[PDB]
Amino acid sequence: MERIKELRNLMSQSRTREILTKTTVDHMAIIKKYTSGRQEKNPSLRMKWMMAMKYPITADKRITEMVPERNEQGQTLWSKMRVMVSPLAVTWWNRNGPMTSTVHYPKVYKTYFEKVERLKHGTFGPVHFRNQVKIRRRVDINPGHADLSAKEAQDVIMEVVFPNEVGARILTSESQLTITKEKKEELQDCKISPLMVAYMLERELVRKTRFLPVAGGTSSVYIEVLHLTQGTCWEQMYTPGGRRGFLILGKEDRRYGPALSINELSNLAKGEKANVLIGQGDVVLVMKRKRDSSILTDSQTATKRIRM
Amino acid sequence: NGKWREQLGQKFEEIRWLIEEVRHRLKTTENSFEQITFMQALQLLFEVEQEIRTFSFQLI
Amino acid sequence: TVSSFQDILLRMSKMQLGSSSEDLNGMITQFESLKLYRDSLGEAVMRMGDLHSLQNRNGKWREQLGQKFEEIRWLIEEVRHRLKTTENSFEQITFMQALQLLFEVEQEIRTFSFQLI
Amino acid sequence: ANRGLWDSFRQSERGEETIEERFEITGTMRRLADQSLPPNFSCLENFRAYVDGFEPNGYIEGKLSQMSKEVNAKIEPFLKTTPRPIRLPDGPPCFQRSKFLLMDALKLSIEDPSHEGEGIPLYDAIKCMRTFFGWKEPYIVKPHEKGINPNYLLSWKQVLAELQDIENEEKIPRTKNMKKTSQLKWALGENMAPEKVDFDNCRDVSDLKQYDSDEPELRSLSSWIQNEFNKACELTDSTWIELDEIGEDVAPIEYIASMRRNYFTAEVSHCRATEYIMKGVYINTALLNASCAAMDDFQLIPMISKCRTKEGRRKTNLYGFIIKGRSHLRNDTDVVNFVSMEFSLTDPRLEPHKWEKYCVLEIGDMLLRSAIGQMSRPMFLYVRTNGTSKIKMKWGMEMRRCLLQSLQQIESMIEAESSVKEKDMTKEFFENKSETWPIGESPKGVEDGSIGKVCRTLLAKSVFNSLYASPQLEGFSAESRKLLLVVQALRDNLEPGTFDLEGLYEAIEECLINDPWVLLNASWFNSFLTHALR
Amino acid sequence: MDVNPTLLFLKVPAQNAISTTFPYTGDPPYSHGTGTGYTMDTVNRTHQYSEKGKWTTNTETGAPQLNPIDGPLPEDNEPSGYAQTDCVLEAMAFLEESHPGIFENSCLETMEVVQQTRVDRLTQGRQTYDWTLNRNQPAATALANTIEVFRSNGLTANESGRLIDFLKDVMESMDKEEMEITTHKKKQRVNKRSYLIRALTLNTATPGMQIRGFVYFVETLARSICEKLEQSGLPVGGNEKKAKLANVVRKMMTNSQDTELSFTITGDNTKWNENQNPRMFLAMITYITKNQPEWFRNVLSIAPIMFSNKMARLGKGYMFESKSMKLRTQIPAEMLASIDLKYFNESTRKKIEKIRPLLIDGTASLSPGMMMGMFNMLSTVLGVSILNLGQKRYTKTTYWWDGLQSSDDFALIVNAPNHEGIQAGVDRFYRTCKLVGINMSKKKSYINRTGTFEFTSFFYRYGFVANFSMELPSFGVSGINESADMSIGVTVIKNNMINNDLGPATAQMALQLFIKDYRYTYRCHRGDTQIQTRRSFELKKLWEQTRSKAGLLVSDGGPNLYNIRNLHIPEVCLKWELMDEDYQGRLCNPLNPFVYDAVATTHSWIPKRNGILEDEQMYQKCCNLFEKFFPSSSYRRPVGISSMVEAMVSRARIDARIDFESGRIKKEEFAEIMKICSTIEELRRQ
Repeated sequence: MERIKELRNLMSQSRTREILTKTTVDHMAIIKKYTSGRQEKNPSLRMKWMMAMKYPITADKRITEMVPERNEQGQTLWSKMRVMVSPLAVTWWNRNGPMTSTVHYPKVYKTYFEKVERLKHGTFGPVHFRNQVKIRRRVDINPGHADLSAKEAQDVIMEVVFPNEVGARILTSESQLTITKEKKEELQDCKISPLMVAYMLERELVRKTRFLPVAGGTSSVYIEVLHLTQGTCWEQMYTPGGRRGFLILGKEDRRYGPALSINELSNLAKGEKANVLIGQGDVVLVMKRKRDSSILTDSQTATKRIRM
Repeated sequence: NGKWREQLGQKFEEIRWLIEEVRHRLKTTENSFEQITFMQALQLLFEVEQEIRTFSFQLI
Repeated sequence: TVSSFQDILLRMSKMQLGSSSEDLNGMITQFESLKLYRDSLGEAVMRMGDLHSLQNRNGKWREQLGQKFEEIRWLIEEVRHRLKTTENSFEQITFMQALQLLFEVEQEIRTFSFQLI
Repeated sequence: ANRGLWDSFRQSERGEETIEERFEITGTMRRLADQSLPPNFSCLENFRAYVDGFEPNGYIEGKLSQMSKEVNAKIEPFLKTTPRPIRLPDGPPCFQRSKFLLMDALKLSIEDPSHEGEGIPLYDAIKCMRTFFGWKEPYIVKPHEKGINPNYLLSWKQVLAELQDIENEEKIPRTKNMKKTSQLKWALGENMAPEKVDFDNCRDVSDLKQYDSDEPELRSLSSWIQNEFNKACELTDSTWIELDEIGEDVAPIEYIASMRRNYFTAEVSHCRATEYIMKGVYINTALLNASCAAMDDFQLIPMISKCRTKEGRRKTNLYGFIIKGRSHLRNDTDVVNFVSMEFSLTDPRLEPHKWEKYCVLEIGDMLLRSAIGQMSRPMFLYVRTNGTSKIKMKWGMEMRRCLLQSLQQIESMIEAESSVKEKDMTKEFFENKSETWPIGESPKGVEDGSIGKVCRTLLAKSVFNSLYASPQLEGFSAESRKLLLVVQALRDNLEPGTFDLEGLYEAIEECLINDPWVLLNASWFNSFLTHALR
Repeated sequence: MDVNPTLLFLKVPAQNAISTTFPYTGDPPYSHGTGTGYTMDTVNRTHQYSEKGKWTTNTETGAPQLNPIDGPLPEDNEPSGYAQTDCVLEAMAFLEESHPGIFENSCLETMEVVQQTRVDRLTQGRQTYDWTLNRNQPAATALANTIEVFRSNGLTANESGRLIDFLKDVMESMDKEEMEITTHKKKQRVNKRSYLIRALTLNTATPGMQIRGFVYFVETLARSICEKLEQSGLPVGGNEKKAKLANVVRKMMTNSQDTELSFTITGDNTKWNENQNPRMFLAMITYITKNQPEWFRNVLSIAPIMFSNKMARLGKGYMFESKSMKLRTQIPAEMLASIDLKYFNESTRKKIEKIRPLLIDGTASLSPGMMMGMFNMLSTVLGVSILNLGQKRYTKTTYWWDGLQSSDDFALIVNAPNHEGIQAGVDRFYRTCKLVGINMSKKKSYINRTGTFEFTSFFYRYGFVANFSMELPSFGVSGINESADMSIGVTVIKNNMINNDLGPATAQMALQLFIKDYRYTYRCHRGDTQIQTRRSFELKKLWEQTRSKAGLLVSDGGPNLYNIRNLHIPEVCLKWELMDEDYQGRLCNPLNPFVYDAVATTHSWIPKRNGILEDEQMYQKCCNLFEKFFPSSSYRRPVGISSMVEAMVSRARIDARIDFESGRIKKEEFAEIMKICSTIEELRRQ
């Protein structure tokens, strides 16, 4: 309601109108970077000045019926002119407030939770003072996941986090990676944040390497403790310790009814064809498969048609 | 009582490292003074390691 | 065993200051650190811990809490009744002071009992 | 399209063929490129054709064979009798130009306020003031020789009166705004503002000069900066600094770092340079806050510092007063004027040349409890007019980095020495008491000191470098670094040599105009040179 | 006792305590750039160094130009910008011969970079001079203004989202007879020559907007060439430079049949910027791109052509005052070419009399030289060629030299059987460098026996390569919230330790200072403290009710557990196992009204924030409106075929229909949504 009304009056002004009309989706990221280039007016001093005044934080309406206006001492926690609140409200919430189960946290931040387990189950040796030479090679800071490349990691992330906004590939193949099943089953009712979950999943699932001047261990577990192991003239020894087949026929037809969403293709029929919205705006006509259409040796059998 | 448990592990590491390097140094020497000193070194550290292990077992 | 310590240190010092090596100084320092560690352990030998005070009277000591609770409210009810019945001014003041004292002591003992367990 | 190859592929079909790319000059760019060539060419295509068919036969040797022999780089040896002392300028003596005086300051202690006391600095200053009896009729003892001294007298009297007249108010204020008086207006320079008009109307006026493009004056070196540096390296009876805690250590390297930093902190905790750093930080922060808060008022800003006593009682000290003018700062270069008044016990009639921009008043007598009985000494007030910047307030708020720099220098020396003798040298440096370092001088010769003394010397040097910034310091540091490297190379029996030893020198003197700090550094370098090769 | 630290060098070697010579820790609070005075002196000096050139009058701009190429050979030791094309070409040919296959791989690697770069590449950098407002503006605003102006005149070719199309459109724009400037509604007309002049002016030096794209490709090619050479230390930084320093000494000290003498020299180059000439840059580019497609050659050759004919702006002007009427005024440099010289003093009068011939519309003409910065990695290759020329095969004599050379600093090592051979080698190296156009500073260079030298604040003793090239961290608050500053600080400390040579003792005190500053800034002291603030009551109430006091965060009364060994772990994960269950439930509640390796937490809040284009935030409105329909745009780049409005309408219709079907909202607003969507599509029909 609000978004469509805000879009309506944006069409009244022409200067924005050809911007909307002449810009394809693929060029959106080109537009997004025309914002600004000058903001750093001594941020530390600004923060110090803002922390001196009362009500420096912004919050939503509902905090009015979850936190009292005054505490036992007699100090105001929020004021009416989003509403303005003070850090005393945050401390009060940390002291008195509703409690919820935190069972999903270890399953999302597990890549951080493995580091402490590695560290506190460790032992140290002696330190040696000498001179040494450090060489360079490719080092893996994120090990990633085996049996998974960079192409399908993004596919898994999109399938798990944004099931309704996938299109073309992942929608026409006839398969299902195993890890997707467990990832969907475990996060059945996780309500932390889509973006945070996506970022953590990419961090713990996608591998990436860099260049470092390391003169010690090469494995990934020896990289995050590089600041503790090496030095200018000293060396410390340490051990870690421890979705069916679909094909598109064309664009939307006006004789086949309104288009439907990805999650509403489950019902379908035994061969009906219908319009569907896929990707970031595409609308195509699809209809399921009466055969296999696989990638087996048949593709090579075309060699029988040549070189007789 | 908890700090001794974590210095003891480092003590064992130092013991084994210095034992192995002293043995390696002994392997390639050609002077009698060196050999006598290294004999006494190996014997002394064997005794010390035994005593440290006994105290480690006693402490727990 | 000690004479072995000084003999080894002296022989290695004579060996070293005539000709120097990285590992040579390394063993000198590691030896010296071990030397002080053994000396400190020996200083800790003749003291140990005080297990004699760790095994004091505690067997029957734990079970008297219920015994005290047995007469706590008994005596508090007796004091309440006798304060209600009495007529003098001396007795009334004495019983009121006793009641306040007993409330304080009962809280105190319950607080320490909860904290210790 | 996801990987970034769809645009070029789509813009590559010209009917029924495939073309990789297209790019032509075809116009004004061609004409511009035409005269961007060596003088013996006219067209770009001819130059490209000539470049494409190039083979090197003998060009470099042939060109070299016909060059005159006066183009050369001859090496002259650097011997032990080669270097000469640096020449210092001559003229009238220099004067102090620091924001707050350092060696000649006292404090009016509040004597251990309550542990729950946290109030406005104005009330702390008032409570510090009420503890002194002995005010008298002030009078001038040293004229400023440029200005009006009765204005200074009236300013001091007005400060006293407006501090005393607080009680005539039904509500107690938080800050004090001074009444705009004629003497205060003259002191703050609010009537000496030039007027700006277009050049068209004033084209025919006379007596017009470009700007203050005058050659700087030349001044010599005096003997008070050395005294200040000597006093800045001493120990006091207070703490002046308290750092917070960190987690417990496990690794041996953590133990080594902990013992290093513990020794360093213990050695330089009670130094005077820490007091200077705290004073500067407090004063600059308070002045910046006052300037940013009030823009059209003459606010009174006290000078306040805090410390801990030996037995463990918190103490607050008051140094003087600062009166600020009008502050409308749009950029970081605009200047705001102010006047500063400070207390002292030092008689100005011993070194009149040191105080040239100050006005000195006698204001009272002080009772000293030293030894038995009570003896009285005069009390003086120093008044000066100044105005710094907006950037330099930020520069003065960061002086805790000098301790970090000194620790870095000490640790760098320790690591450099430990790299050769391949073991740990943190023990032979601090707890050893038979080791001495030459950091002194006397008519007898070169003296020696301990590790704490050199640490305090480095801290004082960093503080004084912070307090006396100038480009001359940068230039002198660079040239002296080069000369010191050459001298050290000479001392190592490596047969050094130079190509032009003079130009380095004339650079050294041309970076030696006025700053007393740079003159003291040059004298130190000369004194090092006279001993390094003898 | 009179104390001075310099005598401390009588006991400690200079390289061990050289860190006591640097006086400053950050940027000093003064400026030495100077205004119009310094630019005039720079122009006069760079024109005086090339007096014996050839003079020409431009046929497209009408500006005098000086050509010093192939001039008379120098006769003295003064700097001289008289270079020879044959020497440069021969040096490049010998460099190619020494390393076969070094110029084709770089071109092949650069070709794919050219064909894939997008227009956003110009949106980041430093400030840029704007030819439309005659001021300095951020890159994004200048780019937006340039696109708007170019669109307003019928030049619309950058909509393809390719940098090469933008360059093509810029070239097309430079060939028009009239330009229009609309300011919000003044309408100004610019002729051909004025626009050409304003398209070749350099700042006082950030470049313009029509030249950055051409410089970028040349810089990438130069970097690709430099990455394949061992004598260039510019791209690398850190331990790599230390290894590079070690390898040259190891190579030159092979001590095989030890009857040789080795001497090292540390040198600097004087007047580096105002002695280079873009014509030799063009020759080098032409030679490098042999046997290559012609369009690549044109793209790589455009930039030096523009650099060869450029204008330098003077500045703001002068300020005058009167001592009688208390009057002040400001005079600009636009009318400086006709003002009487009686006002100025002697030096300014001489400067004006010297500069008057080269003045057009307030900008001076400066052909022979490079203004400031830029083209560093190409001058690096030019210098490396001379070093490569020191092999035994090319000297054809007994002595031989080798070394390493940065953009301006250089270190060299010469081997000869005696002193005369060393002197001859040094003289030949000096003459060869002078023959190309490089002058060595005699008064700031020195030579000594091999074993100690210096290279860009890298001091090398017998085995120690300690460096002092960069400054200490800031250990201050970043200023986002109370949950990100801690992570930023610990990451900064760890990164400084890993890359630079920050010591362990220094890091602990830096952490102490950072924690003190954080506690002061965010008013979060420990519960068992007598400091009184507005936040003390709540902190003490929380502290009293907690049984495990080691699990509370520093943001609320908790203690600090950070040390060296745990600088790479988030605080929440560090203290997870030591806090109570109710505190955990309250802190990690995903239903808070308030909401670099950070956890969400309830401490991550947001503070209150306080011409050409009619509105400067027109792209941002559309961008922020997009994700309300497609929420995945904030995570990855969207892919599609249609416009934005089609997706808007389709998503809105689908969502409204599903909402009506599910019964969440009644039928009253469903028809309203359908009507507003119909109105939107009718408006789009126009």
